[PDB]
Amino acid sequence: GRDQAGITGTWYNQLGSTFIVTAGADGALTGTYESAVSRGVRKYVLTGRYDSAPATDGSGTALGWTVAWKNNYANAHSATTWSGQYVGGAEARINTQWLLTVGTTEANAWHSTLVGHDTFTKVK
Amino acid sequence: GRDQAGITGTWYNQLGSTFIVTAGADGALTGTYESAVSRGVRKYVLTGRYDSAPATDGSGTALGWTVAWKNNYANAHSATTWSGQYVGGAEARINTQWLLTVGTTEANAWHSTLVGHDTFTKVK
Amino acid sequence: DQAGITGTWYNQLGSTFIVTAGADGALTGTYESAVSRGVRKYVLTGRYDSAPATDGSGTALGWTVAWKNNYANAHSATTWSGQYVGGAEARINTQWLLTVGTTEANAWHSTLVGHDTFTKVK
Amino acid sequence: DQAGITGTWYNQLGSTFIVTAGADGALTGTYESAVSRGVRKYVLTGRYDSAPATDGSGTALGWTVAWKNNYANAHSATTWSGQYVGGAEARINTQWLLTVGTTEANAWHSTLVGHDTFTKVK
Repeated sequence: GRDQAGITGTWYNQLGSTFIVTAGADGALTGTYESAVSRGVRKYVLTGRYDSAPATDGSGTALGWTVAWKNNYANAHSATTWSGQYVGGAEARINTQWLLTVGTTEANAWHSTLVGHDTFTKVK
Repeated sequence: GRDQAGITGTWYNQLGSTFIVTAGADGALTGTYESAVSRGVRKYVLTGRYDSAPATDGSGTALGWTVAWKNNYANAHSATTWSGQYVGGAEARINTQWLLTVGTTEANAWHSTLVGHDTFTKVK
Repeated sequence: DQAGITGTWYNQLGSTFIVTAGADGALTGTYESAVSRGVRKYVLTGRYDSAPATDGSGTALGWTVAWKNNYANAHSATTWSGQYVGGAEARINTQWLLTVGTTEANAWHSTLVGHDTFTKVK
Repeated sequence: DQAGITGTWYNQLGSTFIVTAGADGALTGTYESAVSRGVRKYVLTGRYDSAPATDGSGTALGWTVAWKNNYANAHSATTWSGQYVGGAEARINTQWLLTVGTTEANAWHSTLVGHDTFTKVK
C-alpha cells in the first residue's frame, strides 16, 4: 500500500477524539476509535477500506471506516461512517465527512441521521 | 447477534446494485458489493459494523459499511460509506444514506464528496 | 419551468410544499411538515435554474424553511437541495439538511441529513 | 440577530457572502464563489430564526444560490444550512448540498456535500 505507512498510527480530530488505525496492504483498515463526545470502556472497534494505489497526480487517498457504538461496556444503538481522504506530507491530514445513524422506529427514521465533518491530524 | 440471521445474505438497492454481506456475532460486517452504476471484475470488498444488540423497542439496527472502489481489475480512486439501519419483518429493508469521496488535489477537495441514499431489499 | 414548479407538492411523509416560481429564479411559498393548519405553516424562500439544460436534465433548485412562525419557534432551519423533473410523473427529488441552534459543545450533533421526494399527488 | 448577521462574510475558500437579514426572518443578498466581479455574483435568498434561544445557542439559518446570473448558467443550486454564533470571533458554521441538473441515469451522482465556515475577516 502506497500510504500504508502514512495512514497506520494514531490520529486526533478537532473534538480531541482519537482514531488508532492499521492499514493493510490489501486496502483493509482496522483499529479502535475513542470519541471525546457522546479508556477501554470508551474504545470501539473500527473497520474500513482505503485505496492502496492512489493516482500519483497529487490526489489524496480515498478511504472510509465505520464504528458501531457498542463495546463490552456500553451500547448507544448507533453507527458512524467517515468518508474522506488521507493527504500525506509535513501536515498529514485525514479530511472526512461523516454520517451518524441511530436505531429508530419507522416514524422517527426522518430524524435518524446526523451529518458532520472531522479533520484528523497526527498531533492533538 | 439479534439480527445476525436477518442481515446475512444478498440485498438489492433501487439502482439494481447487489450487496452480499455476512454479519458476525461480534458486530462485524464483511462481504462484497457490485454497483449497477459507475461479475468478479465488478465485485469489491466491503467491511463494516452493526449493533449486535439493538433496543427491543421496535427500533431498527444501526449499521454502516465501506467499499473502496479498487479490486484486482480496476481502481476508481474512491470510497463509499453507507450509514443506516436494518428493519426486519416481511418487507425487511436496509435504509441508508451514503458518502462517496474521490481522491482529489487540495484545490478540488470542495468537489470531492457525493451524498445519496440507497434502500436495500431482499428481492430485486 | 416556472409552470411545472408552481403549485402544490407532497412528500413521502405527507408534508405539503406550496411554491410559486418567479421568472427571475425566485421560490416563495409555505411548507407544512407532517412531522416535528396556519399554526403548522412556515414561510419558504429559495431559487431554481430558470433556464435548465434542454437535454432531459432536471432543473436544479433549493429552498429554506426556518421553523419559526407566529405560533411556534423550533430554533432550526431546513434546506432542501435537488431537482425538478417534469412529465406525467413530475417530481422534486431532494436531499435536505436540518440544523438546530446549539451551544458550541453540542454543535457536532447540530445537523440532520435526509431526503424527500415531492409528487403532485400525495 | 439581524445586526450580527447583516453584512459581509468570507469562507475558507475565499468566497464572499453579502447578506441582509430582515426582521421577518428573510435572508437576501449575493454570493461570489472563489471556485467553480458582477459576472461572478449570484442572488441568494434564505431564512434565519429571528428569535433565537437566549441560552448561548447559535441562530439556525439557511440560504440557496442557483448558479445562474445574466452571464453564466451552471444548471446547479447550493443550499447552506447552519448557525450564526456572535461574539468577538463571530461565525456562520454551515454544511451545504450542491445539486446539478442531471438525467435520471446520472441522478445518483447529482449532489455534492461539504461544509463552509464564514468569518467577518477573510
